[PDB]
Amino acid sequence: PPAQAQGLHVTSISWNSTGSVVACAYGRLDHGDWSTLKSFVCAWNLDRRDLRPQQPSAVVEVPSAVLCLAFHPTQPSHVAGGLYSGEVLVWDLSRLEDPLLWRTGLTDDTHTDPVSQVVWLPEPGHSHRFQVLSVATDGKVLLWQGIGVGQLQL
Amino acid sequence: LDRDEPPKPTLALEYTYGRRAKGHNTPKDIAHFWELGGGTSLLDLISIPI
Amino acid sequence: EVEETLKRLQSQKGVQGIIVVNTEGIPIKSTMDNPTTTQYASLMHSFILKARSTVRDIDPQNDLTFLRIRSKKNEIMVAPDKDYFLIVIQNPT
Amino acid sequence: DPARDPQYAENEVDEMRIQKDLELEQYKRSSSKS
Amino acid sequence: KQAIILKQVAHFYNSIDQQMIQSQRPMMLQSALAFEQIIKNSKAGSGGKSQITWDNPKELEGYIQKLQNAAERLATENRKLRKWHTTFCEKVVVLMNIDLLRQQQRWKDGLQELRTGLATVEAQGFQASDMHAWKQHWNHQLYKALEHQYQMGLEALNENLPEINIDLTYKQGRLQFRPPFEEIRAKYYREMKRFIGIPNQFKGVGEAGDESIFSIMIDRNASGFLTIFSKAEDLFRRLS
Amino acid sequence: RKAVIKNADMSEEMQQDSVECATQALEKYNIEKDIAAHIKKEFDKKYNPTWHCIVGRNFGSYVTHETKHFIYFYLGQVAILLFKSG
Amino acid sequence: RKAVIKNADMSEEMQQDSVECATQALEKYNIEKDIAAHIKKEFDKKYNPTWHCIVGRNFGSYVTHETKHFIYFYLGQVAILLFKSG
Amino acid sequence: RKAVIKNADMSEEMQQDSVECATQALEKYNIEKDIAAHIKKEFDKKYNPTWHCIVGRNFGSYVTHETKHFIYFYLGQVAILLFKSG
Amino acid sequence: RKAVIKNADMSEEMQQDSVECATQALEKYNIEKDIAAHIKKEFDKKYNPTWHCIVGRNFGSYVTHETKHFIYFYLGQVAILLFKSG
Amino acid sequence: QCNEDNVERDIQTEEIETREVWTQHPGESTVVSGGTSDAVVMPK
Repeated sequence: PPAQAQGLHVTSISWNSTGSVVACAYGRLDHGDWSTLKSFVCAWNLDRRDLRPQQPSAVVEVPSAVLCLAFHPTQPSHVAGGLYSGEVLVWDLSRLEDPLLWRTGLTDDTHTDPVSQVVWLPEPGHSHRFQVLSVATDGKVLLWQGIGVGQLQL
Repeated sequence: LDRDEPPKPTLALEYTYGRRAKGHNTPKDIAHFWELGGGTSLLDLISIPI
Repeated sequence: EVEETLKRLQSQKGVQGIIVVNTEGIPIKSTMDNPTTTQYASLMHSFILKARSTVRDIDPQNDLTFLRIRSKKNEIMVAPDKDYFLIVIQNPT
Repeated sequence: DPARDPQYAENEVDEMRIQKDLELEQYKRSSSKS
Repeated sequence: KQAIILKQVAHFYNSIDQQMIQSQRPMMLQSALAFEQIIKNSKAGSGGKSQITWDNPKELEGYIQKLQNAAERLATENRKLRKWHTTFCEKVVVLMNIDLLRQQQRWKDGLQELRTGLATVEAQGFQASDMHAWKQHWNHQLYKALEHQYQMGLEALNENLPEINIDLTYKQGRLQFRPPFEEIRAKYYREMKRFIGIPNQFKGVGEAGDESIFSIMIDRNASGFLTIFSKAEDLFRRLS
Repeated sequence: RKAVIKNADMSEEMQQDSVECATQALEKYNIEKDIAAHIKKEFDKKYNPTWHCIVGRNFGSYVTHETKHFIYFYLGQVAILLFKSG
Repeated sequence: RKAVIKNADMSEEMQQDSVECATQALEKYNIEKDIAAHIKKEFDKKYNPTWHCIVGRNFGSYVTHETKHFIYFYLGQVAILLFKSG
Repeated sequence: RKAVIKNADMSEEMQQDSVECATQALEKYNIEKDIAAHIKKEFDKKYNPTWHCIVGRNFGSYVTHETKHFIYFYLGQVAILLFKSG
Repeated sequence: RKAVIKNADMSEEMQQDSVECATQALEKYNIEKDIAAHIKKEFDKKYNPTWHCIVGRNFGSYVTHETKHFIYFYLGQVAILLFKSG
Repeated sequence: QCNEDNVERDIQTEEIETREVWTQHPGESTVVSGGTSDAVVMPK
């Protein structure tokens, strides 16, 4: 992102397994990540007519600092990333309302800790389903399904 | 001018014309017309076609 | 150099014909009659492609290294290529 | 009241202001004798 | 256990107070007051709230959840407001860059998108005061965008009209025209008229409102009539 | 993925749009039926009805097209056939 | 080559011809494009043009047909799409 | 040239005459404009003017007719609209 | 889309209005019969009855019209015939 | 005569040009063709 990249630095990058053209990046400031909105999620395609990489192909305005934003293997463009707050959000970029999230987590004892990472796993059920986990900083192994981001299951 | 056109209220140095014949032939007798109504841009427009 | 080797090969009693198929079934050099030259080039072009697909389907990081097909009448060998391969027919008997 | 003074906008009026001036100034510089 | 949620409701209050004022749409300013009232209702016992967490935080959890439920409703409205605000901004900044003499279809297309955006606002079940704020404010910005289009024309109207061709030939020692000269110049003049007849028939944001909001520009910038008609006459003089 | 045009009875501008439209459809959808539906609908809107689109990995076809409105191309291993008729 | 009709907007007699035509095409022709061509041509002759035919094992489509001139069915594992448009 | 009448406000004898007339017109004339012209003229002679005829494979219309002088029918794939007005 | 007038025996005002009316009709309706109905009804109101309108891609016609009340033009690939008679 | 004139017009739309075309996903380098200089080899 042109303007934002002047002050921010990259801390989390990824590729969409499905849309190999889709490169994701997220920069942020090193300090103050506990209070304000710090940055945006910048994506750009390396696809036909993408002659201006500086022009994002998508921007997700995340309410707080997010890290380790990755794509589910099977789904065209569906992601989940961990916020510094300790909450994991699930966006569905299918709606092209890029900042608009699908599901939100809780704020109670379920997962108050400032989780350090978010990872996907295949669910034992139909292969289309991928559980989302976080790495608790307190000693919890946290797994849930999509709608399950609220009222986590393991 | 022997037209069927609806009238326009406003005028901004409008142009129209008509054609007449004589009877031994059609010489294409063309008449040019200009019009303007109200105290609007009087000299700015009247001074142009004259 | 290559022409001399091809002639020497053709002189071998086992060899029944050689075809140099270049542009995907379009030959330039042959030691055979025209109907056979054209048919053979086409068949082996399609045939080798099928073998290469088969290998990639078995493992997505391997291609063809060599292909041999045998029959009662004669035997045909082809080799993988970037731009074009060469066809040899011999009588195994 | 074309001024539209008791109103506020940032991106709309700034860009219109800039474009308005740039086009009009170019047309004046054309120095038409008309 | 409580600070995690207490900071949220405190922040929303302090934040909304200085973010809703960026748009001045009652949709958000009025409902934010209703939220403030929920806060004040709890604040009526502020002196006692100051001592809850120290001994038993559960009572405060209840007070916070109440405020958070209101915060969730207000946050939802804020998101809708921000979405619309961007939507209308983007379309207006495009319309002002559309030359009516070349890309008039794109002018109309953008206005249709704005009307859809407005329909989306009203479809949410709003009252006259809220939908008025939206449409009337953006209508004024559209005025400036459209006036720009009109002013540009008045300076270079004749330069950007549709092409007209005419064949000259000689017959029996007289100059003949095909089509007649008086005809092609009449078409020329009508094209000039057609342009100026656009910035006073406007169906965009607030199409059910008063068209006067725009038509005033025709008389206000009428000093440009001398320019476009003087150029027109000089061209015909030169043609003559 | 990589676009390879094998046959075309179509203007250069429409050819590129067909590929671009299919590319976007392939990015958004996994199901061939839905990819085809996107491609067809977009062409009816921009270039007038009536278009037809077939997307798949294994088929043969024999169809009739209006001149200047047919293309057959690949995106990776997926073939897209798009034309007007009717 | 057992026939199973999945969807049709077609009279019962035309449905029978569709299966019978495809059945003969599959008996006679090994190549997908040639099977499709056989089927299409038989319909143009009997029910007038313009018919289109797709024959294959892996595809999706979104097409427009003339009312009462659409069928989609399988012969074994191979799908046949047969319709008029234009 | 099998005839199917879709709508008529016309006597039965004129309905039959119209079909037979149009059927001959299609046997005699290759071009729709000439087919239409033939049909129109035959009605002006027998049934008084002013008749109008539209012949084609793809059209819609909205017209005003004199009571008891309208028919719309197909001959095969070709639609014929025949009515009196004026 | 782009209007191209091929034939007209009609005043300049009605010519342009016919195009404008057909343009709106084509934007509003997909079915030819409804496009024609829009165009016809508008003309009866503005220029007195009785107008008739034919809209389509494939037809021939032979009609009789009043002097100075006939136009034939295209919007894209769709032909519109509009005239007064009666 | 009230019916002072009765102007007749003929109208004919144009025809539509169509072609038959082959396609096939699995196959040779030339997918489909409409129903000997060999200077193609020389560059290589």
